[PDB]
Amino acid sequence: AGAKYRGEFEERLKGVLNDLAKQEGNVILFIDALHTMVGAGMDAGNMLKPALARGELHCVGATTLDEYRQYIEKDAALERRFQKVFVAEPSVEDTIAILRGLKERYELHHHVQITDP
Amino acid sequence: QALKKYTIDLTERAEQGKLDPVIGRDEEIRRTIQVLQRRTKNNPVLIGEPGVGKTAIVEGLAQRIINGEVPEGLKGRRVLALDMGALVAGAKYRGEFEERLKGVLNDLAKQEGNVILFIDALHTMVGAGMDAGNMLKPALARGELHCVGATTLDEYRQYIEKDAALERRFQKVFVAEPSVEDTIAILRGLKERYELHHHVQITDPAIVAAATLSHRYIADRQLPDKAIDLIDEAASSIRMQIDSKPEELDRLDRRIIQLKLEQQALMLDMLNEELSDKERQYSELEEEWKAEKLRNKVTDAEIAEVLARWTGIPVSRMMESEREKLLRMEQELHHRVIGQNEAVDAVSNAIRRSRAGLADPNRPIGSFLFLGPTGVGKTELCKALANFMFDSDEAMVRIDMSEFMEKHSVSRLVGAPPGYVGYEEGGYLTEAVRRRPYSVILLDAVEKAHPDVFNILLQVLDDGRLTDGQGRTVDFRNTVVIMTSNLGSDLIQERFGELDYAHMKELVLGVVSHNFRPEFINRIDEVVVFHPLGEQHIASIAQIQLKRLYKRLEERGYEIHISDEALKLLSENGYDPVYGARPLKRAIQQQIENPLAQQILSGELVPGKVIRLEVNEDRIVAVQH
Amino acid sequence: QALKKYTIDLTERAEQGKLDPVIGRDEEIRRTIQVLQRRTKNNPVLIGEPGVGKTAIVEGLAQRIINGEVPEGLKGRRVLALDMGALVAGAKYRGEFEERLKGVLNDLAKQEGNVILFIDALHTMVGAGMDAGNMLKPALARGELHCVGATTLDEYRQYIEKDAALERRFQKVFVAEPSVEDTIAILRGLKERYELHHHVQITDPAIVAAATLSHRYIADRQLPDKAIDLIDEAASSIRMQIDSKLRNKVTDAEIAEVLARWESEREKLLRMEQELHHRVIGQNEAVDAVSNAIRRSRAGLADPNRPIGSFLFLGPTGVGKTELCKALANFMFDSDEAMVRIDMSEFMEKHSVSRLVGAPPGYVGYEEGGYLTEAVRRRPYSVILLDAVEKAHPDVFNILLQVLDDGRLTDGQGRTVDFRNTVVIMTSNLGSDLIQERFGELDYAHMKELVLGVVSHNFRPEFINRIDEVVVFHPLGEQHIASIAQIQLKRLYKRLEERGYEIHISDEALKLLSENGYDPVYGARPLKRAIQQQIENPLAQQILSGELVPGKVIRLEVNEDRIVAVQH
Amino acid sequence: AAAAAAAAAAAAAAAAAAAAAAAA
Ligand SMILES: Nc1ncnc2c1ncn2[C@@H]1O[C@H](COP(=O)(O)OP(=O)(O)OP(O)(O)=S)[C@@H](O)[C@H]1O
Ligand SMILES: Nc1ncnc2c1ncn2[C@@H]1O[C@H](COP(=O)(O)OP(=O)(O)OP(O)(O)=S)[C@@H](O)[C@H]1O
Ligand SMILES: Nc1ncnc2c1ncn2[C@@H]1O[C@H](COP(=O)(O)OP(=O)(O)OP(O)(O)=S)[C@@H](O)[C@H]1O
Repeated sequence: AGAKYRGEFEERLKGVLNDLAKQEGNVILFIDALHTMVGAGMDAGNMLKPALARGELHCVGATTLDEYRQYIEKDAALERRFQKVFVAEPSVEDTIAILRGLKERYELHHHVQITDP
Repeated sequence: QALKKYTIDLTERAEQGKLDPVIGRDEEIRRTIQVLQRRTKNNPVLIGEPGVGKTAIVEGLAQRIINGEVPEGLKGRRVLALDMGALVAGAKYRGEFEERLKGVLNDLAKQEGNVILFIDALHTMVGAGMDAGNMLKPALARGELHCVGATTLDEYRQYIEKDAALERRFQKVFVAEPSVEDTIAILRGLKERYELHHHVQITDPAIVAAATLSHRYIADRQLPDKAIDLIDEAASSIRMQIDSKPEELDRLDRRIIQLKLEQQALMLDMLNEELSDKERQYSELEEEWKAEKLRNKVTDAEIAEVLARWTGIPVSRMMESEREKLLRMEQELHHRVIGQNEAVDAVSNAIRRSRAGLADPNRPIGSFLFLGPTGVGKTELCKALANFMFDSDEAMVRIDMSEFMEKHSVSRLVGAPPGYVGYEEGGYLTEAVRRRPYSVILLDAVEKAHPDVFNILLQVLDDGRLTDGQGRTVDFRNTVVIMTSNLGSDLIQERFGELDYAHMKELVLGVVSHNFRPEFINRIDEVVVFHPLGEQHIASIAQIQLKRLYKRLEERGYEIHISDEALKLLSENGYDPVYGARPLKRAIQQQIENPLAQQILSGELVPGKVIRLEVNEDRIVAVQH
Repeated sequence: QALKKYTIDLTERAEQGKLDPVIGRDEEIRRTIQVLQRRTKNNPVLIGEPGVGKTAIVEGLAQRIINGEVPEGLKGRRVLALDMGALVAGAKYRGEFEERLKGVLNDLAKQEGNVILFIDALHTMVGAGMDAGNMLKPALARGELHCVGATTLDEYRQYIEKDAALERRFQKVFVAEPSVEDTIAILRGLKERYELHHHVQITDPAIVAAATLSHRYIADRQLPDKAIDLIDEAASSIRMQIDSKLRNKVTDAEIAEVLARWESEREKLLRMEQELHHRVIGQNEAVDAVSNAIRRSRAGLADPNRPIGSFLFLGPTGVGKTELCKALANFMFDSDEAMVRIDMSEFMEKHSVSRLVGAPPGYVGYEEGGYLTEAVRRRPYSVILLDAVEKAHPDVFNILLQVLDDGRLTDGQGRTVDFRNTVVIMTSNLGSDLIQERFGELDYAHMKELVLGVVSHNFRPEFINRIDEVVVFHPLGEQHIASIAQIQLKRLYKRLEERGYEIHISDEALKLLSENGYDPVYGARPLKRAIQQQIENPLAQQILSGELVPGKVIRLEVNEDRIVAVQH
Repeated sequence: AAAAAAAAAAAAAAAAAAAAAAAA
């Protein structure tokens, strides 16, 4: 949003990557939609692939198995920095517990009450 | 500002009352409001297959904001239809579009959640020219936007539901195609609006007939748009009839100016009686127009006239010319196919049932299987039907079912599945019927086909619809699916003597049961069974062929009289009960057309005189006197 | 640099020594030196399944360069590696693959041929929309390219052996999957790096246990990839167990835990009689015979070109013959789903054989395939079931002799269908009344010998020569089939307890259920369908009326001739 | 003052292949 030059957004990306190298492993990063970083539009995924294959990246991905299988596993260095860390669907009871975690949130927003049955 | 320039309010025009009445949609407006004040995944988006009133729902939303039937949390709200192209039309420099978008975002934040944003056709603003969608996406992912979308499910799938980063900011507000009674109510309110437009009168049985006819026939567009288009074109028709004169005087006006131009082009006739009779008829109808001093309401018959001149199905009033032409349709099928009573009976009764409205609206009109040996006129009857109904032999879907002898020329008659070589050219059958829903489909010689083409014909003669490879569906239910065959030729030529029609039909029906699929024969409308021709039938056919031979040489500049003995020579030389009426045509071709053209290209025969085709001993001789 | 866009220097980290100390695969490195030291056609390709350490082959070559272990033509080189997955994924329109490609070619022309490139997935180079064969094939023939190819033989001959001009430059180097002991040697070469990383120790018996169990149980990823994965994740689990709130050595117990989650083999083979009586009552001698045959197959004395066991089955059908095959498939290999029920009642012709083995090409059932061999090819560890083998055409027995002799069978499509991992079950009922009417107090062995002589007069002697043992399948009494009906009631109560109903039964009701469809002529499944159709249909009729409540005790009390359900 | 460049827009198509069969 704050960038409009081909070499200012990339300048920001390079500077943040040099700062990630500067922080020396204390930063453990997260970036969802890694396939979107592969196809954002030098695209940013192949720009961070040196930070993959230079021993500096502590980032975490998040996507569907289709994009991980096609846009990541079929690539080589993008394969050998990751695993098939599968997010499971929770149980119904776990879902009810999480609903109990945020029942009061929705109730205090909408000024209503929520029955546990 | 910026909103005063690059947006268009709707609530002002609804406050000015310029927008149309919106009737019904109570559940849809209610769930629109429910999603609209939802905390997370805030922004609704309408999903509606094209026409079902997505824009009408947002117009009715703004009308209820002015009517104050919204809850108290939604009063004072404004709906600003973001004009996609009006942003673009000045952004000649770099990023000025992005400046306009960011400024619109800043002023919408300055309105502080008191303005609902309406973005029609959200799939246009998936990428609206990094460029637009990812710029709104942080303002999406802060809860600080009241965006409202409306797009057809194809585009919401293939442009929006692909991007899983966007589905967590929208909501399938799925509009459905309305029912016919909802369509009745919508048309009553819009009847009030359109009678205020045209200064005409629209009847309520014409409303319910427009709804039922629009649902039954035009299978392409979706409700309630097509009913509105029927009503509106009919209103234009009635106002034009009020304006100049009724259309029968306009028929005669264009006819007499046609014959005026062609009479001036003639400065042999076939012309005098037509022009005199239609000048008389124009004078009589101008007198009747003065005497009634007309149409000034909208009946359902006007709706039928608009629907007929739009699709092509004759739904209109059965005028006297149609009744006369229909009892003459029995008479004229015997004028061109002489003999073979049962076929003319079957097809005549089928088209009479179809014009009387008694046809089952879930099948095609009448689906005939023709039997009988070669050249008792099977294809001649089908050509007679198309040349009655459309007044051309080749105005028909001829499907030569002996080209489909592979399993996989169903690709020809239906279409290519997607991505393959000729995909965007449909089939022959499916395309040529979706162009013209009322036409006669001749599947010529069905028994030569590969037997899993009868699957396609099972679906056709089952329900009159078919799923071509481009995904769509065809409305076959105004077509006549005539097939031909000869699968009992030895048997019919054997036992047409000493057996009545029921036993003949049942026996050859058993033979056909051995040939076809037993699933398929019961699904047929009617299996008519033919018979070889007798010598007087062949004499009649010889007279018809001699009529067209006289017409061929009347073009050239010659006239023929025939003798009376020579027709017996044709009737005996060109005769056997085994190969139909074609040895007659070969015998005519040889025993007349060879010496005649032989002597004309000699220069022996002379124009202007009479070619009296008299007899030799066992030949046919031409003379000139 | 554009080298700082898509290339990876491995001489960089190898000069630093910061890569894998690659041990093994010396001969493949040697043949890479053979191809790279030619004058022309200097682009070797590596062939094997993905995950065989081809990147490690290139890195070990780089380490031999840094160590000076190469001849004097390979020195000063720079190991590079080009992406084949970003030159197309970035390529929007005409000439963005080719633009980057020519930019790479000219910037390597600046490098003056002192550069070795790696490329994986040589099949990807052929099809990308033309693309790169027409632009690298000159450099393939110019010799200025020093590529290192890497793909698999099947994609190689599908895409790349089409164009022989692309084929003539690259030189095939087969890199197979390493053995378990080669995996041991590599991991012993790499146990030091692991133990210097996590500051722990590693049990080498757990290493060889991990290698053996990874070779046996899991075939998703292969050696050496799966061993690295299992060792590193087990070391991570041990590291969390240390840093949770105690051993540094990773044990084989954690290996088996991550194995099954993320040993019951040998004595389960030894206790196979108990295994067959885990679900099947009766047929004790047949159980003993099957278990002895299984153990003799696992004894490892028979022909390594012959299957597990040749069998012919006789007796009254439906009594548990198929049920024996199901439990046999369960406690043999996996479960009740590796089996193919085949009726030999159909096959009585020559086109019967053309159906069951495979059609010749150009004919009706060709890529529809053989009825047997395709199902064998899908499930290579199953149990083959045959039904009414006396109803077969006689030439099918030639195919059966090929099964029991060679353990393999060329189908109609022309390939090898191995049979040394399945069980041939062939069922018949020729000596039915010989066993049924003489079930009383006659032994297993002499009844077997008598019906053996009978079937010897029936079938071919050379056919039953190959059969190891024909079990009798004596008709089970009312107590065994009543117990089977009780087990069906137990699994019925299990499914209704999944629905959630406390259900009891009368013992007279149990006797009437056992006497519904008992028949020595047909099998146990008449009793099954009888009890099923009697109980199930009025049950839900009572349920969806709104009568039954989950938690109510449901005693299956008797009527005068029926069974009524109560709600107490 | 940028001008929107007209593109090249590479496309794609496919093609099936039948197979007859003898019927012995
Ligand atoms: N419930 C309704 N009440 C009144 N008029 C309606 C109703 N539904 C549809 N209409 C009319 O039919 C038109 C079709 O509505 P639209 O939402 O425009 O259809 P559409 O598929 O969205 O076409 P677009 O996408 O707006 S260009 C409306 O503009 C109204 O004129
Ligand atoms: N009743 C009839 N009236 C006029 N022409 C007829 C009649 N019966 C037969 N014909 C002749 O039929 C010839 C061929 O027409 P077709 O309908 O194709 O023949 P058909 O015997 O109906 O069967 P097929 O299968 O088409 S060969 C024409 O050239 C006509 O001369
Ligand atoms: N001899 C060896 N010495 C040390 N590590 C080895 C050896 N052989 C293989 N490896 C390792 O085994 C792993 C295999 O990974 P890859 O090199 O990616 O396999 P590959 O053969 O290149 O196939 P793909 O398609 O790239 S997964 C790597 O971590 C290598 O370091």
